[PDB]
Amino acid sequence: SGFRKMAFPSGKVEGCMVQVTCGTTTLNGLWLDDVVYCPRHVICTSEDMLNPNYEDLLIRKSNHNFLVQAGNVQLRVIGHSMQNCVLKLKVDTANPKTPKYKFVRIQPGQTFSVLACYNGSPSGVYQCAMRPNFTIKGSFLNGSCGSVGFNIDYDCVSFCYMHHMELPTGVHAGTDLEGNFYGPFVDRQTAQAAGTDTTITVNVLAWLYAAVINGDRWFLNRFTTTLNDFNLVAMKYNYEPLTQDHVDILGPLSAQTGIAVLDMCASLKELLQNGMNGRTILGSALLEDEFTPFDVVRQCSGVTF
Amino acid sequence: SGFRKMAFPSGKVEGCMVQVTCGTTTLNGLWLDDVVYCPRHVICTSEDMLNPNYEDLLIRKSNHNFLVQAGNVQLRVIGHSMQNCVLKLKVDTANPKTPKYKFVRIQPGQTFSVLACYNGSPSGVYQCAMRPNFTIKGSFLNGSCGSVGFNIDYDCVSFCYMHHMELPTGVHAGTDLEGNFYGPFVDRQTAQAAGTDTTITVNVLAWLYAAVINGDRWFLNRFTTTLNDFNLVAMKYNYEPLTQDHVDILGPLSAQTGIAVLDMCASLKELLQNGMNGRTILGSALLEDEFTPFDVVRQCSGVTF
Ligand SMILES: CC(C)(C)c1ccc(N(C(=O)c2c[nH]cn2)[C@@H](C(=O)NC2CCCCC2)c2cccnc2)cc1
Ligand SMILES: CC(C)(C)c1ccc(N(C(=O)c2c[nH]cn2)[C@@H](C(=O)NC2CCCCC2)c2cccnc2)cc1
Repeated sequence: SGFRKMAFPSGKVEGCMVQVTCGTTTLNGLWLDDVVYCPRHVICTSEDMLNPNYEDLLIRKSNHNFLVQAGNVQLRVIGHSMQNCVLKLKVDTANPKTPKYKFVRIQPGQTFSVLACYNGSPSGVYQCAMRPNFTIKGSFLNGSCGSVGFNIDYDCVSFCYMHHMELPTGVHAGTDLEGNFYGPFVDRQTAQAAGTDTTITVNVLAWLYAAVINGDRWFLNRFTTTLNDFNLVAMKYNYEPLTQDHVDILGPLSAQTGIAVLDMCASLKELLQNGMNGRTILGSALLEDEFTPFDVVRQCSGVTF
Repeated sequence: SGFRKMAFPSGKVEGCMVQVTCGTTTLNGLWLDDVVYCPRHVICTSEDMLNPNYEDLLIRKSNHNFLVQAGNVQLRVIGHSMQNCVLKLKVDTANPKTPKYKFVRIQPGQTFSVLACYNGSPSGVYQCAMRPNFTIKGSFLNGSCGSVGFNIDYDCVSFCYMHHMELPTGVHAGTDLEGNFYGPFVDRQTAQAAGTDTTITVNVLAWLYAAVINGDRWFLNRFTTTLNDFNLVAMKYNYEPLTQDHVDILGPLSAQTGIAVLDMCASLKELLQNGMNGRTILGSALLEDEFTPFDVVRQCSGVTF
């Protein structure tokens, strides 16, 4: 028993992290087969950040302008190209540690693990969610750019996020591994702010089920509710609409605990209206929304990789 | 910026996890050089748990009674011995992935990462603390036994914990890698409960500094306090005594932020007496005590491994 913010084991991603240097800027890159993927803003200078002309900047660059280091080993760059906001550096050595992998674009509300890196070296791993406003609330310092987010399914690493930058709000923004930003953000130093975020209702519900599985049951009330009446209340507290797909997705937790989803919705309704009155749920004084239903199932059933 | 519960990258420990089977019981083992370390209760049966005679049970066991699997590869056991509550199985193949490592016994209040495993396969990684009552608040299911906790310093993995069992309270107990339990607990099915836990005051203070570094400053008041007056208040709220060693250890955070430790103590005093009044700190509605000062420094300075 117990419940923790649990990340995927990071060993498969660790063997893919390299350091990419271009002029004075260093950041991280991802090495899969004989390609290194990293943020294109590595080719910016301090004179370039407000409105870089990325095509023009790249043109003045030779392969030899790119210094790629895997640990202490230099990898020789033999090609370079730009795909959306990502650079692809073809190198003359394929990564012998390339895992089975794919590139996916995740949906707001989904979660992934982040292997934060600096100068090509791993520093820490933590679990994140794609917020409804397409930001993530990560922990990243200067030089973290190129750190990646991933899920693991079985033996296959699905890469979903590459870190590009921090917004003035202190939240973080980036791209899928095709270089397309999540949200309306751009890789230049300009005014751009996140939309108002919202609470991932289906995740909050998944977490309430995890509480019940762990024996924390005081918030369960005697009522039910309709989907429509639940959503009118939740709207007021800045919760996202719960759809029938969300309900279906909560099926495994409802079956395990015996609590119908609409019944759990009535308990959450009461928590929103009345608060928790000093009590805690799974050691938290707040409703948590960064566990998906699948995360709860996986952590309370022991899925390994 | 940002602040997360951040674990150490787990790749070095992943390459050390094996499956150990003895009769019908399976659990995890740690493979370093040509030795596999695992909990001795693997040699128990369902008829043995109340008061196992471990010496007698081990005697009736041959090397061939131990099935060790690294992935799908069987490792042949060529010796076996018992050290305190841990089994040491000498195998005929040394782990080619053995990292530089040592075994340490940690102090209450310190933190470590846990690589939770099932049947020798990694499932997730999260960060934990040794509670003052020598339990840990982990996330572990049946078969997690033998999962280990560790810190990483530079290139060296310091192993500090091996998971042995769950208490009826749902908290977890285990040993150092010499097989000596943390706390008064024993590896048998008998009545044994944790002492009353307490809050790790020096950790709470480290977390308040992390808040300030991240720009969350509303709880800072205009007062100072003496160490003695602070501890009289903290005693009431079940906080541990803050010692001068704790103050010295907070030196780097005080220097970085400009806030004297005793000044930060006056702000924490007010939070204990008045509560937070609906406000949050680093996204939490509760005071967090599972970040050590070193964790804060490392996460707000980017130390890599
Ligand atoms: C050129 C461009 C696109 C404007 C840029 C500039 C700096 C960086 N940041 C690098 O740390 C970094 C950059 N190159 C190597 N390191 C940081 C970053 O985003 N500050 C933004 C701060 C608001 C104003 C725009 C820039 C950063 C800090 C913390 C976590 N994440 C990233 C990222 C992008
Ligand atoms: C023989 C002995 C020492 C009594 C024992 C028995 C079972 C286990 N548990 C194994 O899961 C397990 C054991 N062997 C393979 N798996 C579980 C465990 O501790 N239940 C305790 C529950 C209270 C009463 C005593 C046993 C476990 C569950 C969840 C997380 N951690 C461990 C551990 C030790």
